[PDB]
Amino acid sequence: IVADHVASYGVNLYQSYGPSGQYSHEFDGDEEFYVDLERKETVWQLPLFRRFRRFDPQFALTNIAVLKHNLNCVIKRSNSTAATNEVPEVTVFSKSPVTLGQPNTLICLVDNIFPPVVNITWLSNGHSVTEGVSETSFLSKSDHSFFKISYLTFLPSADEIYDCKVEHWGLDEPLLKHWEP
Amino acid sequence: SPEDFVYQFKGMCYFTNGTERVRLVTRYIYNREEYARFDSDVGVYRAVTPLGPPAAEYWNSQKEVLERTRAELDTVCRHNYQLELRTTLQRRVEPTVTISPSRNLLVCSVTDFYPAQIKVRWFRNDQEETTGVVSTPLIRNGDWTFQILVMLEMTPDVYTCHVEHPSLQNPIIVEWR
Amino acid sequence: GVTQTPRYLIKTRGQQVTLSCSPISGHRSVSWYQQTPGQGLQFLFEYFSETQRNKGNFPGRFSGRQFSNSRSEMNVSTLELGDSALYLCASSLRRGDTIYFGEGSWLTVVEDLNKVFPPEVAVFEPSEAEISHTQKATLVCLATGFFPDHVELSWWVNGKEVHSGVCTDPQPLKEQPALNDSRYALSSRLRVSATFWQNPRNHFRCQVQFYGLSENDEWTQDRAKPVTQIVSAEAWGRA
Amino acid sequence: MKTTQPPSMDCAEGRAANLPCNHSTISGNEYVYWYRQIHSQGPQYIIHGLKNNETNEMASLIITEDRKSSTLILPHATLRDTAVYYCIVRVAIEGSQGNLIFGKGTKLSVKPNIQNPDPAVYQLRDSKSDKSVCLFTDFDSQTNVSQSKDSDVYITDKCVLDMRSMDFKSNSAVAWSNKSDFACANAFNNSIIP
Amino acid sequence: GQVELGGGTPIESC
Ligand SMILES: *[C@@H]1O[C@H](CO)[C@@H](O)[C@H](O)[C@H]1NC(C)=O
Repeated sequence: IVADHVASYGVNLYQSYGPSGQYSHEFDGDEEFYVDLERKETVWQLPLFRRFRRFDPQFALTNIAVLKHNLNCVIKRSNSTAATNEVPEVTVFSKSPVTLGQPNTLICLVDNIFPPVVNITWLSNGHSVTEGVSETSFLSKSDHSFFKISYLTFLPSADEIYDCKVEHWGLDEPLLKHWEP
Repeated sequence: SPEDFVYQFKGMCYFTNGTERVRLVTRYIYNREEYARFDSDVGVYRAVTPLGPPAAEYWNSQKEVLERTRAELDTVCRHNYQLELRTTLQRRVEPTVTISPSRNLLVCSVTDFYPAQIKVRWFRNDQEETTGVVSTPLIRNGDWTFQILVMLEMTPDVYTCHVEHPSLQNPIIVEWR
Repeated sequence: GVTQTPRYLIKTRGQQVTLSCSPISGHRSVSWYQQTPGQGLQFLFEYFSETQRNKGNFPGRFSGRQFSNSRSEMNVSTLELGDSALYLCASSLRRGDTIYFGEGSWLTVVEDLNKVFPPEVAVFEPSEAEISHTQKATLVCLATGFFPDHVELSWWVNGKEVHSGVCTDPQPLKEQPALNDSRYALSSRLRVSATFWQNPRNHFRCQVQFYGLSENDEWTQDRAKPVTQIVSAEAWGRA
Repeated sequence: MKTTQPPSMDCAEGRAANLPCNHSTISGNEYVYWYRQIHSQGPQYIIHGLKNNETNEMASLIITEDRKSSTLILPHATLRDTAVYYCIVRVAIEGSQGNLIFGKGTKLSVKPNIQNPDPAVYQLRDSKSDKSVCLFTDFDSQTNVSQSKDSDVYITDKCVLDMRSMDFKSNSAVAWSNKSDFACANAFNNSIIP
Repeated sequence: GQVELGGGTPIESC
């Protein structure tokens, strides 16, 4: 398929593990919003979207409930064919050229994720970091796999060591990807 | 590893030349196997794998389900695109261009720009550098900004990095020296 | 079609009421509406996959549930006099498709059970002036002094219910328009040919089905308990 | 609501009823729905559409090119088509996404065609026992039967019965009172032959 | 506030 702009007005995801679900809209590969299925709230990912765009989270909850039904049927129809664990590839880089003292952001891209059950954390000098760690939703791909991006806002210093730990069922061990300056 | 059963429903819209060519494709995916899809160019549900004959034949029989999915070309694809014209298609983030010696290799770090259309050229002394210039594919930061790094093998002269972008009527010209 | 039970209910202030609804076979989305003469037809809540979706602006007293068979059950707690209404249930194949309504459940909240009265039915024979001037004979039925408005009037001629030439008032008339729980009055007309009325073998009976109290209600009054009953008035033809 | 309708609308039997409806604030993701309710029964689904013109076995829907107004066309109006017609826009609004919020609607009165209107007021005697009612019948469908001034006097509204055995239709109203001074001549005295 | 909609999903046979 060829097009100038591709829009995913309905990236509906539901998996038996959890069970967890996800509803989100994407345009040109960027997540417009996701719907927090637990709080029934639409979370737009740009300030311009929050002031001009609106979406009812009840439409998302209804589709996911249909996905829960549809999943139970294709499980029975496919003789309970479980998913295949893929090997995710991890890339770490900065958003802007790092300047000491100027706050930047580290970007941990975890690509080729399937099933959408990944556990991504940051480490500073070997210590787990639980501050400034943001995370995107599972962003769809054309081959029906997913990729997730984790962020880490930091302050550049001389003795800084940052690694992105990624834990997935397709990996034999937790994958540590060090960030080379 | 625990077993997992994944289900995906992708309601995808395709646009070309503004609103002249609009296409709707709703994909139904078990794990990573798309078994049924509805193509607005076709107009009816069709099974992609032998896992969706029961679904495609049944959804095509429900008259209102088929007609509403057909009407989603106007209620979803065409309607939401008008809101994109007010917001997404007007987003213009100017790129930040920085030249810095690598740690000889000069890099031209073009970061935080939108949309994806960009052009970067290296110039050694008003003569364009073809060989020795190594670029990266466009990088999606995930926060509606893109990034690209164009390196140049050099040996010292005023090296110049030119950048073009829709947000810029004037191309950004940065000299290293 | 959508089915709703019960069809008529009489409750007092403070009680609770459960309203059942079986949706159309295959439908999984159910919506509840309340129809009053005052505020019109108002939306309550909608249910799909055993969970509530869109919700109206009603207090927490108005709750509901949805079962696995897509059946729904609406509940109202601490009944007020303003809660008396027709509660309609609608179903759709899925949330977002065309909703199809049932017949509804008529709820009447009364101050006390003593305000429930059965109807008195009267049949008025046609006038000779109408018989001689138009060769037609109009019979008028009169059901008076009943409360609430849970009544079904029907005409029966020679044992069979008739519908040709029958006209019943679409809305009853309050005998005391100032009182809140005023008793009602209802009129109906059956017009037949003058010869059919002049046949002494033709039997004309006006039947009014009244829905009132059940056995779950106590009656401490001296008058007869106004239970669900059929009050009839009959008249024979005459030449 | 987003819809505005004429509160009442009359129509002659056999003619075509064109029920208008305005909805200039409709959006591209919202459908137009039409429902009707006969008496105090359940609302009956008529038709629905988006921008094209729809037609089912019941009626036809005509939506303007700019989608700012519509019309429900009932071609063959029967006396069974006398009902309240609700033009509803199924909105795409937060908190009410996909809800059908009913408005005041349009009261469509299908006036029957009385061929030979010979109006008269008759007095009927009770079949058992001192009781009697007055019957105003066989009047044209363009006449109004007003309520009573005396609260001790009760006057019903117009009622159209259909004698299918002769294809004969006739309007009728009833009046009664306990005050034995109730002459049927001065019963419907608020109804003057125009 | 007016909201945009996504693609509607149908219920399988089961
Ligand atoms: C996420 O962490 C939990 C425990 O903290 C672990 O059981 C699970 O396997 C992790 N997810 C992975 C490895 O994908």
